Amino acid sequence: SNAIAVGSERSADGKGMLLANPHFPWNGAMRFYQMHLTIPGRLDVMGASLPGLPVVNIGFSRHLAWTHTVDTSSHFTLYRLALDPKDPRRYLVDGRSLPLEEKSVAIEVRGADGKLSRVEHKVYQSIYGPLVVWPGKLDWNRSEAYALRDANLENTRVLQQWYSINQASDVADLRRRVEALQGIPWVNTLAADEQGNALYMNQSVVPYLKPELIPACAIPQLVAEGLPALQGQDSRCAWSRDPAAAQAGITPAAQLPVLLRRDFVQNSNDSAWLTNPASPLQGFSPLVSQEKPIGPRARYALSRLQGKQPLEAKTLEEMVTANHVFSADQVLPDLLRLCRDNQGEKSLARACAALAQWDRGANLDSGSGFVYFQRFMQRFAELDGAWKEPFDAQRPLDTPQGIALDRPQVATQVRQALADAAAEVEKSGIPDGARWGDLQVSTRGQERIAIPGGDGHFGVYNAIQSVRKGDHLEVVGGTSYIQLVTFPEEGPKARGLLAFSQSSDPRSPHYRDQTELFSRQQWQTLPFSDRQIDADPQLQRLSIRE
Amino acid sequence: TGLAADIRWTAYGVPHIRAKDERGLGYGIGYAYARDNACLLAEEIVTARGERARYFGSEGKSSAELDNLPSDIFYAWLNQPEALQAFWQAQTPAVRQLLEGYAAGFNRFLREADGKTTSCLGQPWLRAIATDDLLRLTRRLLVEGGVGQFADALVAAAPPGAEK
Ligand SMILES: O=c1onc2n1-c1cc(Br)ccc1OC2
Repeated sequence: SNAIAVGSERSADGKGMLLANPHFPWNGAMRFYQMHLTIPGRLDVMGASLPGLPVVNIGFSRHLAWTHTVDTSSHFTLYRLALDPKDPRRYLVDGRSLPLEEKSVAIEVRGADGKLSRVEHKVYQSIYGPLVVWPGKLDWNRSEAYALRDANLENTRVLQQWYSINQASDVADLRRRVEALQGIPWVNTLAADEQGNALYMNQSVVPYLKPELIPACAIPQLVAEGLPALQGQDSRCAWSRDPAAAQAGITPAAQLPVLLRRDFVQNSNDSAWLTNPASPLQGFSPLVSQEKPIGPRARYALSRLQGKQPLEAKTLEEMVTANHVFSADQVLPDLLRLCRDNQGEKSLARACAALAQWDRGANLDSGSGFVYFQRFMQRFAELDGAWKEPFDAQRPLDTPQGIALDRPQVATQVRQALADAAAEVEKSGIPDGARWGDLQVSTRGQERIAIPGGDGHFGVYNAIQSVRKGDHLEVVGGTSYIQLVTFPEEGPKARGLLAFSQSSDPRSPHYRDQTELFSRQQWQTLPFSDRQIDADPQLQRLSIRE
Repeated sequence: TGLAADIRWTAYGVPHIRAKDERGLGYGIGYAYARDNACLLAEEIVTARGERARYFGSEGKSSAELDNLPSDIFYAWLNQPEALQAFWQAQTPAVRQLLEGYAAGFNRFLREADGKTTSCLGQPWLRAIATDDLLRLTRRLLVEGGVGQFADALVAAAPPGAEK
């Protein structure tokens, strides 16, 4: 997901502005749906929501727009259990042997013969929660096992939370409402209001452990790789209690990252750290936020947002619709130099041609250079010490950068990676002169629609994840609900689309209408006022009761 | 009863629901949503009820790409009657009303549906929903950043035998 909130000090009109570009599945239980909700006098909010929820999840109201992105905070902890040496179904806490609890569930299974039979399954549970097995990583042997404590299992506040967000007047109100309830499960919240405030909140349900407990309560092997894991044989590694927290064992709101500015805040699924580099967010629990290198999407956005020029709605739109493959900025210049250094190597010919001709985009009419670049980058990712300038904590925006071609071993490995990438691209049955839009599609009935955008891991702000199906890449997730909101005098001006359209049913008039528009990148008015709604030549009305 | 909503649709089938209270507002939402996505919600409710294997057998998967039987075991475990009841008991009056209206609105559409915008008409899994089903979906989403990501792992967790 991406989010940018712009404040009074940077917007072209001196008021708030928000770009909402969440990256979510195109199918299933997390498929966004547009709606506008009004109880005249006390609720008027519009945006999009997930299936089955009678609230707006990402949206706007008269003076406020808000959105969300997936945070890097932990919302659970694994507990490594020390097992009773005499019984692997018992575990030790403070050296005392405790029995695991058993909860059986019974499931009906439809058989080959069309009849039902009953399967019973035992779920083992500790005081922390259920046991989990990842073969070869988190085993359950005679010495140890792993249990999982999920912080959101006790979060009964989630629906009230979004209903409250829906009623929020401005940024300050939104912040009070979220900090009071702490019902948000696993997302950041970014917002802008009419007065020109820009808010970032890393305000979600996060396991709390007092700072002095971490060095001894962490599982050192697992924290390296960023898995939240604690020592489950010591009672002092229970989540810490603090009366200010809305829920027992969670981090109090005052201890979670918040940034309130009048210039800008952004997030692209990295931690709170560089929300705005002028004011780094630091010193939080490792369960909350760490100073890790940022992904190429955030790096791209920061390259567009830094400086002193005013930001226009159009600028934020084009950050999405440009389809720029920002990862290309870091490696393509040097990759092209290596290409020139190997002129007349038959194996590299087609790849170097494609890459030099490439517009560096994931547009419908982008050349096969994108496909070569992708397969190269997958291999480049797994080479050691190949960066000319590796990640530099003191220059987190501009590193890593370039290929260390001056090292002979690197130059050999990079050229080999390019040859390997080219071979793979050429094996697949890509027609001559075929473009990115010829490959990446969304299927609608027996038809296909070309979809612009590319994987977020290549720094395409317009992130689109696709999988191979027959002769094409089928879009499965990414850019979904788009809203771009400004606040001119008459009322909120909202512009956007729902990429995959309102309806998942092929029979619907609204199965592909917005998908056609997304293909052509033609964003539309999101009508909110009675005046806007009434101007719509397609207006239909039905009143229902029972 | 005491359920009423005014729905306007603008271009691209975007609904605008006006009501005097949460019950009516939910009624409008559930109705408009069903019109566009009845089959999707029915499928996801089956998943969140842990009934995929019942309707579709052990081959094949949920829309989250989990095998049907492991997915069912996980959701049966997650959405046990005591967990749903406690969750419900903790809901504010306004939220209870939103959910009550949603279910009634969705079910109204189902009663009237002739297949115009519903491809799964007649399937045994396309059924009237209850507020508990909406709680099943909510809790399924609640754990998406936690134990939800360990669904397969939870199902696989079994004690050691005699091995060396
Ligand atoms: O709006 C609601 O209501 N329940 C949930 N929920 C959520 C929305 C989004 Br977007 C992400 C996570 C959510 O947690 C479950």
